[PDB]
Amino acid sequence: PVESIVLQMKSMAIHNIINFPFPTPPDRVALSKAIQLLQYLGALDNKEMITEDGKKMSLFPLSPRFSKMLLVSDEKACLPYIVAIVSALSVGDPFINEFELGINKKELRSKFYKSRSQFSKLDKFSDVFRLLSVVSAMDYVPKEQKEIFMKKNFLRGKLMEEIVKLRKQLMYIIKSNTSKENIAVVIRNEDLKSDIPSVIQIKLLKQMICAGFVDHVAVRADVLFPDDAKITNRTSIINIPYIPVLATRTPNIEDCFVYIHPTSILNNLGEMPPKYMLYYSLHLGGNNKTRMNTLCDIASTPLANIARKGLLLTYSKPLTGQGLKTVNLSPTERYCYVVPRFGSTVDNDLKIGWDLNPIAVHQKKQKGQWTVIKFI
Amino acid sequence: NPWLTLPGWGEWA
Amino acid sequence: SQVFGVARIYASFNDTFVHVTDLSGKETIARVTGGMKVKADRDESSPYAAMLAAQDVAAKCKEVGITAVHVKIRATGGTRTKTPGPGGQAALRALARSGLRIGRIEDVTPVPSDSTRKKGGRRGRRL
Amino acid sequence: RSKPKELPFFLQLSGEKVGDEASVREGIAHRRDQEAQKKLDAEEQMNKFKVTGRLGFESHFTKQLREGSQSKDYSSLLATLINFSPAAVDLEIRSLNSFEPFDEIVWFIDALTQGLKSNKNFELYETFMSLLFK
Amino acid sequence: QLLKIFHLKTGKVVRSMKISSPSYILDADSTSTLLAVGGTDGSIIVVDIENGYITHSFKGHGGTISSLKFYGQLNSKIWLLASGDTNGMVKVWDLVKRKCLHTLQEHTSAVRGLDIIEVPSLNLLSGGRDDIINLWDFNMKKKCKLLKTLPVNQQVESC
Amino acid sequence: YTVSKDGAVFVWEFTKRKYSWRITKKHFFYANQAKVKCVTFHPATRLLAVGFTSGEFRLYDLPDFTLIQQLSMGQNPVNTVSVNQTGEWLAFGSSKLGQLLVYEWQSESYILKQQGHFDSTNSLAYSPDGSRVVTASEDGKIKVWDITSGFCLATFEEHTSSVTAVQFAKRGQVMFSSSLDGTV
Amino acid sequence: VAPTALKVLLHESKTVVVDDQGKPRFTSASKIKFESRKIMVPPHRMTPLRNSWTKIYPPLVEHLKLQVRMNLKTKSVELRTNPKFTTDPGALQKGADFIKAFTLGFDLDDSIALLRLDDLYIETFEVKDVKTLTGDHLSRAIGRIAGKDGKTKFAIENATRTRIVLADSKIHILGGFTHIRMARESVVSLILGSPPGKVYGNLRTVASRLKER
Amino acid sequence: FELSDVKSSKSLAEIYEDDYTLSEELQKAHSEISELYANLVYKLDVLSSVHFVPKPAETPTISMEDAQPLYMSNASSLAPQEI
Repeated sequence: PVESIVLQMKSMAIHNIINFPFPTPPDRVALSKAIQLLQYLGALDNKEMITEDGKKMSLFPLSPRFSKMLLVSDEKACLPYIVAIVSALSVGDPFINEFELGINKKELRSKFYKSRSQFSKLDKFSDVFRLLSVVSAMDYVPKEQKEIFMKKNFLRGKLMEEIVKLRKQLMYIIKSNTSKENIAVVIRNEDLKSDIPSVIQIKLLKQMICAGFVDHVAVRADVLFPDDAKITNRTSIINIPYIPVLATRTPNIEDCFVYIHPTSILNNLGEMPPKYMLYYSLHLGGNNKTRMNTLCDIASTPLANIARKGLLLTYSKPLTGQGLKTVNLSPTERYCYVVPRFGSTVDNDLKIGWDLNPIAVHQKKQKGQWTVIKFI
Repeated sequence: NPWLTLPGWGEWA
Repeated sequence: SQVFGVARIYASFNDTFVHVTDLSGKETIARVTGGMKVKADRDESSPYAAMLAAQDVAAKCKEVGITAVHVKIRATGGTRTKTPGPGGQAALRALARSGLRIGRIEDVTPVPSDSTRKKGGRRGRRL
Repeated sequence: RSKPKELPFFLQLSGEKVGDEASVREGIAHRRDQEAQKKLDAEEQMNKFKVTGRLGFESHFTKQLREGSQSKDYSSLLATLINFSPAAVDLEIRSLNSFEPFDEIVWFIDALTQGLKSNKNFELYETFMSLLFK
Repeated sequence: QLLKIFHLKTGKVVRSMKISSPSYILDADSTSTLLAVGGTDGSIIVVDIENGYITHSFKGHGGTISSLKFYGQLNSKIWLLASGDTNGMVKVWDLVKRKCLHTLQEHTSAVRGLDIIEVPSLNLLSGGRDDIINLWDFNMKKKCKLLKTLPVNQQVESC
Repeated sequence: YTVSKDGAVFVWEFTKRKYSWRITKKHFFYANQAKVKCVTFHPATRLLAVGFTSGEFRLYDLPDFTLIQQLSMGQNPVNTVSVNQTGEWLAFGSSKLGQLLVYEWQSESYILKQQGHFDSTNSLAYSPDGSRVVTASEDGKIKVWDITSGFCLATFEEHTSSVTAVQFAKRGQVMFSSSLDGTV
Repeated sequence: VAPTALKVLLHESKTVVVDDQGKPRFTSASKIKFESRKIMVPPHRMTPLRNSWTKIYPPLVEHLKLQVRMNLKTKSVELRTNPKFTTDPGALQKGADFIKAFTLGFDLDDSIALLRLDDLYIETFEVKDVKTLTGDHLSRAIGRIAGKDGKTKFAIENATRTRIVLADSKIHILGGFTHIRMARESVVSLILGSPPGKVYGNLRTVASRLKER
Repeated sequence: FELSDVKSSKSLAEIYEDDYTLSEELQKAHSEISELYANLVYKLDVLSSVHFVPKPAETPTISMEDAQPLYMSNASSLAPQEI
């Protein structure tokens, strides 16, 4: 990955990326994109020097995006869920969908609908945890029940054993770096096995995934530009548009629009989908519209805290008004409400930013800038 | 599986 | 797993002795007095001198291997006062704080059934 | 100036008051807690209010400061600048951003520079930039 | 009861821990990465010096620990710890297996000298304040035999 | 919203038990002994300003009953309270000492804060230029006033007894006063 | 409708690993004693103990976290250190001293001072140790210490800042080491025969010095 | 200085808490003294006055009246010699 090249190169304390004399130079555009993406992960600072998080990424051998989740996962014993997640995306999708099954027989399609339903319990609006559901469920399937479990759920078996092996090695990598006994850690199956994540753990789990794909966050069009596209209750979920954060504003805003995939859990929702959705990537597949590979839904304040580390988030001046006094401690310390802005700056009309809900937060003047510390 | 009286007068107190 | 000692404390008006020995008493383990631990004579009998002496003994007691002691507090006795003074009490406190388990506490002051005449004389003493 | 006018069971008592004069002779002898408490009061002021209204990223003044620089005409900014209360004047000058390239400070100086040329509202234009240095 | 690790090159106290009881026996392996602490409670604490954490906590001895000996080689899986108490009792603890391998009681007085050497089978040299020295052969299996007891005619402080 | 002297605020709403007015919520002012003397409410901003007899006023948000602020103007009762059209200025008044205070609760700033003489004014003196006039009362307190603003800029309470006379020097920088206490 | 209407954020492994330097690397290892005190209570003090113990166990069981009980059969108060709850090593001894002060004759609230502080001691001595008084001479000495209506004893208590329990010819003084000492000389001076009035004068002098320092 | 000859109500702890926590009672006399003289002077002033004499008159407290103007600063109130 071009981000790993710059990341390893920056951990080498090498300042000039763009003009470096590579024997085989990567194109300047990707090198620039890598720096911005690697900044979005909070590993480079605003002057493009490696931070403490970035140095840990240099130690991790995976892609810098998958470097980020594991590092920030060391809280509330949610690691096995993240490891189970990261293994699934790394290998691929274990779900044989209805279109692949050619069932888009009425009794067979109906079994396919239940099989998805049992794995849908973790979260209504999210697909990445349905991946978690099968991976964790696989651990409790005995050896003699695999193929029956495989055939019953329309899942790919040989892919599944891969996930279990990938979970094993991956846990060793993060434990080695995070744990003080780096080399001495030995992985065990019991560690991988775990029970249902709690609601707080689920929310804790959605925001960890955001730490990786903070750039890949999409807003409903009806939020950012009311009436730009006609949205109403009768519209199906797959036809509800969304806009990426860093999409360049076209003369016609419909070009930037991106839509949910039918296979996603959100399609069978019926109710209105999330105002923000987190997507692994976008796919031109499907002549009608560009589709999402959606992972999980994030709220306003959760998104703000994740992009707080990154440079994709900007804060306004202190708010004043009814019950909005800005408490001040020192010349370089204060407590007030601020409306965070995620994405492009208001001045920057090329890229498409938006404003988040106002939240209590702590700032300190560093280098003449009220750097944010923590949300109150 | 889911995925699928005076205190202590005569006694110790 | 618990080796016992005997902490014999002698609380006099002008000094306090903290003496720890075996159960028998023939062999001493550690003897420390207030004069060890203070710079001025007036403070030899002070409780502060006593606690310092007890702590030094308690540390030495541990080094030997003894982990618990039996306390035999005493005063000068004889023709003089029969109750241990504050110095003896302070030493007993320090031993408890030191961590050495206290087995049994007894007062063994020399109490005369009959005694000779005291130093004061008829008109009294201790002005 | 206008700001409004403002035990433990185990008592840790030692020294001469308790009669331990020996320790005195031998030489043996909370502000952060107040700071920690004042921390809690600040948070206790933060949690007291939960205004949830939607507010714009940019205030009216800063919008005109940006717009005026685009058009090189600060009259709207100057006209509203006269209209603010002395407090609303003062908070805005301090709220002015202070990072490189310092564009915002540059425009405001140009605003007051334009105001002086008009030869109107002089005492006002004079005092604003005095607050600017302050 | 505070174990403190001091780095000479940095000239600072890198790590500080609390031990269960004050200890008067300290032993460091030849490879300069492990430290053994022997308290009077009979507890043995093995600490990684570089990483500053407890690696093993053996509590089998009854009396105060009097002798500690580390046996090991660079690039070896045969790391061993030998402990001798004041009761003339010696145990051969396993670091890799994290268990007691052999138990010895032939000494009567306190064991003050321990040493293990490789026989090209491991030979242990145990000496105590009872004016004798015991030579033993042992392996990772259940083999532990006394070869010779040598009366040295002096109180063995170290051997 | 109805408020009582005892310090109780009742919220009335028209609802089914067929439909009738009922007290849905009840808020109490837990003043130790102070009794409500004056009350005002601004519907647009939902601000409740109440002046108690103890001499302190509380700013509340309805219907959540959040204590925005509490301040004391003295030991005398807060006689009257009023709210601006916009709802940002609160005017309070105490009759005993003749106080009038206008409060910017948004910024916690004082638009106006003046106290009148308790006694009759014994004497007066103009500044040489006339920009300011100094007044003296039987209390023994001197007050300096601006003619253009008509407000008290400073008060002096050094004199124990009534100040009998006040006069300026020709320069105007200095002022002199005499009092029955026996001092100039 | 009213008729007035309008219109939260973010087993030891049995093996070793050898590192590049050849060093071994192991896994992390798996991550107040019971004591008792006996104090016997004499007969004359137990009725005070009965009606007062409603206020004696709370501080011991709560603040000192001691395990309290007494033996009716042996008529003794018992305190034990509970290993799973007790935290202060000196609490058990501290509790014993507090019980002892009540046993000697001191008031309960007076005895609580022993629990509250760590620097209070009891000084004890007897009249004959000062001077051999017998018959009426002994009785008059005891009266002189107490004074009319106990005034002389209270004067010493307030001036020297201690307490005195005058049990026949048995004297106990409770307070800080220097404070209890100051009381002794005043008591002893009375025993030797100093008139109470002259003694009272010296109490006033030392009391002023106490306030000054 | 007079020494109390009666039993002290406050127990041996209580004096230690009192020590742990020019005189509060002394200034209570001062304040109550000032109250009466205002009352005495008023009534005598009333009886001896030709003209009407009116009767003389936790939570954060507002200062209705200030000795110096609001815009004035304390530092500006000090002469160069004083500084």
